[PDB]
Amino acid sequence: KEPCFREENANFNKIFLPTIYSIIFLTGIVGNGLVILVMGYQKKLRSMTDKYRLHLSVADLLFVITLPFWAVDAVANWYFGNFLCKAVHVIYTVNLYSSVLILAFISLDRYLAIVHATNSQRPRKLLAEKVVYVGVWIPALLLTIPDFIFANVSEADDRYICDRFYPNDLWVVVFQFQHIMVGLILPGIVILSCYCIIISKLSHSKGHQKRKALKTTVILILAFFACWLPYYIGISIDSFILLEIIKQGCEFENTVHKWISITEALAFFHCCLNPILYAFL
Amino acid sequence: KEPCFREENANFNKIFLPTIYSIIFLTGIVGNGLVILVMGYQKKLRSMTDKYRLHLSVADLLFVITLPFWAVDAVANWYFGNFLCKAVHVIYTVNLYSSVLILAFISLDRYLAIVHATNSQRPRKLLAEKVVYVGVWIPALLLTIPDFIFANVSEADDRYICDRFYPNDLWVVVFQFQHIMVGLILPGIVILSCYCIIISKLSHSKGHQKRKALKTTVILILAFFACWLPYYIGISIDSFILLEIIKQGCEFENTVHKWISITEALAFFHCCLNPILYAFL
Amino acid sequence: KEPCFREENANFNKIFLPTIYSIIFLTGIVGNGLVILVMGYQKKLRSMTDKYRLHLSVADLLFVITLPFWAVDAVANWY
Amino acid sequence: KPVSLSYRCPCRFFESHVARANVKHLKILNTPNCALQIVARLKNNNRQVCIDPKLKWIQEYLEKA
Amino acid sequence: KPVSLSYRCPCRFFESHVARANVKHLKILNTPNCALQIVARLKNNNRQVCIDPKLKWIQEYLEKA
Repeated sequence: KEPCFREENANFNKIFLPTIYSIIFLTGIVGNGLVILVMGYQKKLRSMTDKYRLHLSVADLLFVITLPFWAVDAVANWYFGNFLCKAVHVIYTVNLYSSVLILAFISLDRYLAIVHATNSQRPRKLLAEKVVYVGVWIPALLLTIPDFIFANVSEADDRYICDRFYPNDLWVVVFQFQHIMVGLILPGIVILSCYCIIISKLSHSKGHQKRKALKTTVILILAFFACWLPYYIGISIDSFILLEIIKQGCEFENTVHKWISITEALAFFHCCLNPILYAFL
Repeated sequence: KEPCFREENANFNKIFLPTIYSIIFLTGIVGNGLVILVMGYQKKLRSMTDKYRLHLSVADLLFVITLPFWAVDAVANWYFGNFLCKAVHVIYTVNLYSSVLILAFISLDRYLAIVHATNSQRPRKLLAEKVVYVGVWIPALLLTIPDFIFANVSEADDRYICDRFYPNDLWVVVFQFQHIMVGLILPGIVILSCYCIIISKLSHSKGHQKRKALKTTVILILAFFACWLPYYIGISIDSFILLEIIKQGCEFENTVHKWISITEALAFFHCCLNPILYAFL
Repeated sequence: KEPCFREENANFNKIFLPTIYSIIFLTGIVGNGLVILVMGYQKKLRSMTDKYRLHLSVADLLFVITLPFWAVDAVANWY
Repeated sequence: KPVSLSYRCPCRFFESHVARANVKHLKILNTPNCALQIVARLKNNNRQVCIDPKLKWIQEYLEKA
Repeated sequence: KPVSLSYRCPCRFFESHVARANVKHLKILNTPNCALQIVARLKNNNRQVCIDPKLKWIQEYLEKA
């Protein structure tokens, strides 16, 4: 049982990660600044969907502010102390949960608009103004209490790596399963169920033009989940590598680690496609 | 600063050692049995020297009784426990010191016989009757008290070896230097002093026929010291390997250990050359 | 034209050399001391050969009194 | 970061069945932000295997110093 | 037998100068009825060098368990 021997000097990751990080950072700051300037300050929003997209762009701006810290931690190692490490980690976590909670809220708003198109207009206004904050931002912040506590910087062999440190592997397994569940399963089930209800209730219409606005929402949700799917598959396979199931692979475990790093670099392209869907229609 | 490079080998040593032990044990027990039966039981001694040679043959028989235990230690693993290990060690140490004290007493007796040939006959008989025991057995038994204490059986890799075990290396260095001192330097200096005085006083005589007693004596002493010289040289080289003087040699230290074992096996030919000289003249 | 390939070894040599030096030094010291004490100090020479052998033993004693320096040079560092 | 990948220690397969006679060189790995990793090279197979920190043989070997 | 052919220590290079930053995974050899031979590999020179069993850094690394 060779334990890990986790030293493989993966040089292509250290040159590929900051390029993707800088590209996503530049397009994120440009697009999210444009969206917040147009639809948040000049009050150019028309429909009820654009308020949730404004919240998504706010969380997108928050994540792409701290993306160059991740680029610096990718090619160099961390020099900014523990407070910046805690802030970057907590900002990444609230953005990651908040984006999928926004998308679940847009899917529920589309379910309320398509099915109950006669008597559901004042619940939609309440859902867009008041209860939305305790819907997305309050459960995203309460899911970052272990992110507030256990994120620190170690005393390394002059790298000083910034990462969340757990007392034992049981906490790592539990929080990886919780992250997989809250990030993929329940919002995915809610979105799939309400969209199945939308599709089942749309066949009774005589080819109406009310589904023209439905295309942008399903394109955004499908692109988000297609961006986040291989990272979730890789971390589920790594979590099953933990608790002694596929234990016979060690170089396989290192390949899973490289796959997680590459797919997590590619999973930040969900920041790209929120203002691109406003660049097109 | 490399600690040891522990390496065993001893493929030729583990079979060459008990062969030499077997021939030396066989001819030693045969010769010492004949010497004890002829000159010790029948009281057939004519000259004065033969009583010291009787004491040397008694110590020789004591050592060659326990020599097959060393043969079993060489080819096989030690199975005799700790009491037999202690007995073998005390017999070996008392024989090794006792024989060189016999040779010192023989040189002193020859110095008394050659130089003071007129007035020294009563101190010769007293020296060889009563003072011989307190000269060659009492000081020999006080030099094996640490051999009584520190000899036991430890636990190697299922080996059950028999050796002297010390709390630290300073005790090993001190006892090796003490063994070198008592075994070589002072009795060799005494033997050289009496032989130089004998040779200087022999020139005044007109080529007297007393050299027949001297011839076997100097042959026995020179053969004993020629057998024990390379072992003492190897022990001195190992003792200077300790206390970090020639500390660059690690494989050289292994070669020193191999040569120490080889000329420790070859130094046991001092046993059989006492009755071999009785077989010749 | 490789320059030296200077490689040390001398594992057996560094212990075999002081051994042979020690036996030769000891028997040379003993023999030359007895020869000088018998034929040089007491003048117990008979033939004319022994004076030349006395000179040879004097040079021999001169060499073997410095032989242990060669032994120490062979085993360890020069001091 | 809900996932964690950079600090991942070699604390894998902490076996509790290790022979003290077969344990040849218990190499205590010195790493920070990690547990007492003690990888011991076996004698029968000559392969490194993890040992738990609560093992009686490892505790006796540590207390022998 | 005041020679001690077998049962030899690696109890030699008791160097006080030990660098805890350059120290790699230390190997505590399992030698019964001897001193605790802690042969600690050095990451700076990639060579195994002995460490004495009285260093403060080695004591802290052993006690960090």
